[PDB]
Amino acid sequence: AYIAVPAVVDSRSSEAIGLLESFGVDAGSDANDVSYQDHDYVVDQLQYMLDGYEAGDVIDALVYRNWLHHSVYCLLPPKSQLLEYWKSNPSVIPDNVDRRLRKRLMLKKDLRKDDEYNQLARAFKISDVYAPLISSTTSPMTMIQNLNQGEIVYTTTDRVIGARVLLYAPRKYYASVPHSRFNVGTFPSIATPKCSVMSGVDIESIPNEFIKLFYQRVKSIHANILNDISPQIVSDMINHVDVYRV
Amino acid sequence: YQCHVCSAVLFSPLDLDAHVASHGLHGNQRHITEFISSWQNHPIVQVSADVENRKTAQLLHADTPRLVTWDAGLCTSFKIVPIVPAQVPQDVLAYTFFTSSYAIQSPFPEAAVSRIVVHTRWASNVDFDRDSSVIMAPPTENNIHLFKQLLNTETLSVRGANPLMFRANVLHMLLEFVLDNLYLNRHTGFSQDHTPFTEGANLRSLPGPDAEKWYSIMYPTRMGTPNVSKICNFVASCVRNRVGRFDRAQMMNGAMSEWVDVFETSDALTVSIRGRWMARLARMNINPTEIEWALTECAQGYVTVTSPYAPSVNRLMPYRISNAERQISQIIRVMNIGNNATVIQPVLQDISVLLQRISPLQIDPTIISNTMSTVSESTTQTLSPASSILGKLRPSNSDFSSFRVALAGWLYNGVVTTVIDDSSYPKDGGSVTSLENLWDFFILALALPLTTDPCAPVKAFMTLANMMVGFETIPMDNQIYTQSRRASAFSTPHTWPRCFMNIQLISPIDAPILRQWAEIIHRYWPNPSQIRYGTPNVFGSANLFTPPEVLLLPIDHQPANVTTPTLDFTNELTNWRARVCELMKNLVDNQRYQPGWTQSLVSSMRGTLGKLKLIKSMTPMYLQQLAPVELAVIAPMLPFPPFQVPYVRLDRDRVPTMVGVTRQSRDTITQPALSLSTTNTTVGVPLALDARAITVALLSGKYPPDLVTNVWYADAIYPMYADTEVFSNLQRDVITCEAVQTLVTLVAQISETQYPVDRYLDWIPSLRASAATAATFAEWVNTSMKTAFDLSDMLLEPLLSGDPRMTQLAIQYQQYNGRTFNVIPEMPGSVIADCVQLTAEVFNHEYNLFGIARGDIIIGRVQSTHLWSPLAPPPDLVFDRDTPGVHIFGRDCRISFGMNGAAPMIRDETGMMVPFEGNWIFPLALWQMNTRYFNQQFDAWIKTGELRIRIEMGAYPYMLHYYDPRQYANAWNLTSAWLEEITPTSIPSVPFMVPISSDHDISSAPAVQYIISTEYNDRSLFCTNSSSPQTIAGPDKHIPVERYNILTNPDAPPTQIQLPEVVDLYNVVTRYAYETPPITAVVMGVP
Amino acid sequence: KRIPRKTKGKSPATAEPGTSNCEHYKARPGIASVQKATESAELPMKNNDEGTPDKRGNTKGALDEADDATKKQAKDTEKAKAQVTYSDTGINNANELSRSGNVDNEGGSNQKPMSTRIAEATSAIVSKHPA
Ligand SMILES: [Zn+2]
Repeated sequence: AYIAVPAVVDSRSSEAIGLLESFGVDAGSDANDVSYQDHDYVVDQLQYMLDGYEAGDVIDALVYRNWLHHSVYCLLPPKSQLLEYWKSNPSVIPDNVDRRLRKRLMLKKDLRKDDEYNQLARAFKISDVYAPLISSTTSPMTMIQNLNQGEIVYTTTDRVIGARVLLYAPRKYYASVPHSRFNVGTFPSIATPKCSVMSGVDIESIPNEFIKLFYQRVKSIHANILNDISPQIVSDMINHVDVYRV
Repeated sequence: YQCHVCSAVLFSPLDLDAHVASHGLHGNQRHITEFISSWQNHPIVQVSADVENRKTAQLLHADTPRLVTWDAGLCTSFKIVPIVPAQVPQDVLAYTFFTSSYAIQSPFPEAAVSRIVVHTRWASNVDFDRDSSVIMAPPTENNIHLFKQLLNTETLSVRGANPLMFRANVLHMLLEFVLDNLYLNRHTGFSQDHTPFTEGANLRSLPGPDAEKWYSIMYPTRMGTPNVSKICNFVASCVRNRVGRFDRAQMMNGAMSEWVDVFETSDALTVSIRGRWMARLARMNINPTEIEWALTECAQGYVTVTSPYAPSVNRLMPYRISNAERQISQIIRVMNIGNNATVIQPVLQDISVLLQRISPLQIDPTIISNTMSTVSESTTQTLSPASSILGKLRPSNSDFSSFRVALAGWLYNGVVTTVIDDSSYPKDGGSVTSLENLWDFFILALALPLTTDPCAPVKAFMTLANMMVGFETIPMDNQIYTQSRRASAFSTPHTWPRCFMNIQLISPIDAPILRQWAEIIHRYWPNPSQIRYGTPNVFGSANLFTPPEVLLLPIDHQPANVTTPTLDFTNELTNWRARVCELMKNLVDNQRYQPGWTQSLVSSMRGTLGKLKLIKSMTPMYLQQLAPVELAVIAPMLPFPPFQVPYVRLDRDRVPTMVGVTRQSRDTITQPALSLSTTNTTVGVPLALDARAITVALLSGKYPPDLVTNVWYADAIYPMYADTEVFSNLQRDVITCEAVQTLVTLVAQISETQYPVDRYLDWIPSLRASAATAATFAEWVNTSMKTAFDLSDMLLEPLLSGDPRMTQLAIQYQQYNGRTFNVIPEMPGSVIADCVQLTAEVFNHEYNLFGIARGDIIIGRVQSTHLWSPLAPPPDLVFDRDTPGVHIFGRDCRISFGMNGAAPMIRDETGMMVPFEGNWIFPLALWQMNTRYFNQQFDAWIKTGELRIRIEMGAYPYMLHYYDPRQYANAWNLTSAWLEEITPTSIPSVPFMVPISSDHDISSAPAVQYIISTEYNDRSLFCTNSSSPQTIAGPDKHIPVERYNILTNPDAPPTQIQLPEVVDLYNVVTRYAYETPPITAVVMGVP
Repeated sequence: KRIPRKTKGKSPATAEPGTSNCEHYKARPGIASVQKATESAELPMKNNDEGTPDKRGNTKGALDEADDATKKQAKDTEKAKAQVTYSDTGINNANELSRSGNVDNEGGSNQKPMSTRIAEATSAIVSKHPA
């Protein structure tokens, strides 16, 4: 199961604060099955990705995510530093790469000016070697689709949303989770039949203003197909103290 | 040391003497299967899964039930408990033999009152208890717990059962009673006797420390006639020569017999149940010669099994069953899946690994790498076909699970359907003007024919068509879809293009290569076939939609020899590869479809296609010759046997598109409740494979350079038949079929279904059980049978998923043209259900012995000094609906108070209002609907007034309170307690108040009684004043002579029993002693 | 005798010329390998009882499978990316159902268990003593 709440859910602190007695849920017991999810980085990625793309595209893409399906990005350095990494420590080379390109990268020549290797690198593109490659111009709907189907996704950029970003090469070549049957977290989805949203909190009172924008946009387009459940229904289904937060 | 029979090597003589027993030779266990080869010294044996050390021993993972269980104690199920003790003077006190005194021992309790109870296996000495005991306390105790187990989850009263479920509880009780007596009598030793009353008789002796303590209980005539008592009258009426052993076998095992018939204390019911169980087991007996035949035939002629044995008759090893039973099993196994891929994953994967282990085929992509090692391209030419196909085939990767899983999926066409993965098709449909898409098409077309997807050919054709859009056009059948519809989407017969089945609509001038590809598909697509396996004459067969000995295959097979040309284009798969390569050459030759290729690549493409065509693979040879052989060798040994559906090449009108399971009978119309199998788009659960891996495995494969098939397959077949459990799965199929028939009978017994059950218990009250109630009842029955046969695996689990009120099973699929094939296994008889109906038969006549009373009760004061025993009333105290001056009250009973001194009144059924006096007739339902309001208006009238109510019981448990008939006694406390404790969901045991018999004159004190039965329920009473010459006051009762027919009746044959009306005691029992040797074999290699 | 229960119930002679067997053979397919594979294939089939009612009447469903099975496939073939998958195939198998703990035997929703439903339906009719 999956439940979405109007708040930044986290697996570290949201258990300490609870958030369920916060919204008014009577989860208090030896429950230990309402496992939270990490959406801090997802909110940060949403903020960073609204900077270049358009809000409608980004939100309507992020709504179709299956948060109970683990996955992850991992970005590749550009083609030049990529080839430099192919060469040094060459025993990581995928087999898709051209036979000629591998036979020329396996050589210990200085490669100062190899008249044919320059052509072989010019006609080389990243998209053919690594199959799921998102884009520099992905038009993000395929991003969420590829996160839904598969375990690892290959990007050439940083503007991505949905999962964490992992490094492919060492840092030189760049510039400067179990389930629990009651998973919860922000950012509602309609991926499965068991995704629910907790109603009972007005839209104009949401304080984060990015969760707020997401909820307004998703609820004005998917009103008739979302599963609303009140705090009482959630309670029946389940069954450094910060000051200045009341 | 060594056994000259099986040629095994032994170490100690105590080991040889215990080893020859498995062959059947006597001398002067832990193993369940003992095999030994002949070309090597390496025996293999199996042990149970609780064997605590598998020290060079294998395991039985099958949840095999326990069919053969033995009993050494006597075989009765009815105690005789004393209720009111007594002690009386006697003339004779003991016997004397020159100096000695032997105390008189009586077969029955010498008490003032003795009656029968029901304690299953109270004198049994078992080696494995079923634990389905039905233990009943004496009537003076409270037996209400026996009738509040099933559906009395929340009854307020801790004691008190729901009257609406007596029938369900009694049915479960009878099931437990039958299921707890499923044993097999032993053959304990004897002892010559010389007592003055039992001369020269041979008396059985129970196993234990001392055995003479049981002789008095077992042989009632052993006691003499020393006194003037009721027991002495009984023994003087009995005959004497019916005692001890009666008849013994002619076959002897040393100095002891093989079986015997003995007179002793027992009951006709349990002797009959155990006789029927013994007959059921004996009908399954098998022969080591037959095991030899079946294994030699399953081996397909690569090894020969031999199991010698000595000539013996008392050997039992039940393994023979019917195809109907195995089919019912397979149907339940198919229900188990329920579209859950986790249940079907390990089957396919483990079978794939087993094939990989026992196959001679080896796969190395270095063949492809070597053949491409010479093709190279000149610098300044940036397009290389050889490099492209190498990079797209990935010869470095060595994961070929797709190939073996595709092979293993041929056996399971009906449950799982394998399809090529969506990501294997060209991106965005592809184009003929693209080298990568050309090689993608090559891989795809070469990998498609190995999948069980019903529409592979249409997918291949439309892959090429989609690539061919813009250069060639085929006609479309409607205005919606176009030639560029994606080839993934053609996954059901209703999408096959109308120009695909009729080639002539593809004009050769407008689409020449598409027409060529179509003709190639129609002509050279592989043809299905079929091969024999198993041994239907001994093991049977679990085939449902195929004859019981064939194994369908999506390709053709031939007799196997290794001296085959590596490249013969009469082979299906090799000819297919050659045809595909030729067609791609025809596509590439003229450059009519690749405008934009500046460089000429015809020579390079033709060179690489020639190399790919004339390759040195032996995978087609393997798949044609040796793969079907080892599939048929593996098939009969699998836990979940093959469940196939017919393979059809291109006959669209008979393509299977739906597999369903039926649960109701044929002459009924109910809710259309389709099983979950019928919700798949394909015929089964879809499964995606890898075209790249299948093509690489099919394109690079070789044998060992010193192969000898006889040696290879002997060595591969010995270890895996040494670890067989077909013989356990057969017994489990027996138990499954028995359980299915039993559940059907019992659930029809309470619900409403058209199934005929003969309805032996209709007087016990109950309700029209709904889906949930019937399902919980069936859950209790299921768990009871599991507990009795010691099972932890599923059994009847899928049948409990919604509306268990079933009538019979059936499985069926339907072709595309609308025809359906309905297969209905003819379920044979079931010994368990037959015995349950027999015990219901005996219950209908003797229900009192289980603590039930029939009829209804009559509440109302009766004061007098008479001693008439309220369980057997005289006629003038009972009234019924036909009695003049009686009022009957329905549900509409409304009370009105009388004003100003007028009496209150209640509403008759006919509308009349009547006072609180006379004779009434309630259903129990009214008083149970509102016990509160009722026993505030009626108590003062029933207690001291003239009211007298007859509550309509049906069935009711009872409890006895014996009082002294020479003192005051008043049952109002018990009566009022019962009436107050009754509640809308439960009723406590009806408390009666019975006097005590006496063998002497007594005074008479007034007794006041408020509850009396309406018919004779005093049937469990055995005897009163057993040790006195007669009974002078109170309910009289002598020893029931009709329960000792063969003793007291002179003209009664020794095996005569009047079973349905009265359960006899002191029957004739048959005692056995069998041997259950393990499965032994001697595998012999074939030259 | 006394077989234990395994489930919780309701409670001149000289050494002769032939006997000599030490060595000199090693099977071609391999006894140990074939025995291990045969064991793994010999394991019985899983029990799928989710959706069936327990002994008190409540449906004992667990209350997905394709992903779990493909992950088990990946683990068993020892590769992070499976190759023979059960989910995300090419077929639009979007009408398929499965057993769930959400549905009782009456075709009704399982949100309040049947025991609680029966207890409430019975408690709504009980009476008491008069004062
Ligand atoms: Zn032997």
